[PDB]
Amino acid sequence: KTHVQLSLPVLQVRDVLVRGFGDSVEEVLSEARQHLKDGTCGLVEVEKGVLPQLEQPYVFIKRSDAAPHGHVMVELVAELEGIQYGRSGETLGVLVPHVGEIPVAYRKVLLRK
Repeated sequence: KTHVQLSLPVLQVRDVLVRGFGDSVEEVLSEARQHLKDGTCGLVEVEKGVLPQLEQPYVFIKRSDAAPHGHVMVELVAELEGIQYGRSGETLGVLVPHVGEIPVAYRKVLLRK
């Protein structure tokens, strides 16, 4: 399927144990997609002071359209030293590995895969 319904655990930035997906734009997008498929991907809502507490390159989920079954359609955009790889809509948050942190909420998305 070109899209997959996911419910992503929303994590507090200070709880996150693994603060990024790797060391290159290509690796972080690769690992993010693998963790999304394996159900091991969390979401941190971007506010003042969040991104400096996480590791670059960043992987964002961005709104790709204006929401089937309650699931917002999203795609992945990576960022490294202020340059983005991909073009999309409003940021829903930054993806991180999930390794058992307790979420505060869930974010239903339809991921362009």
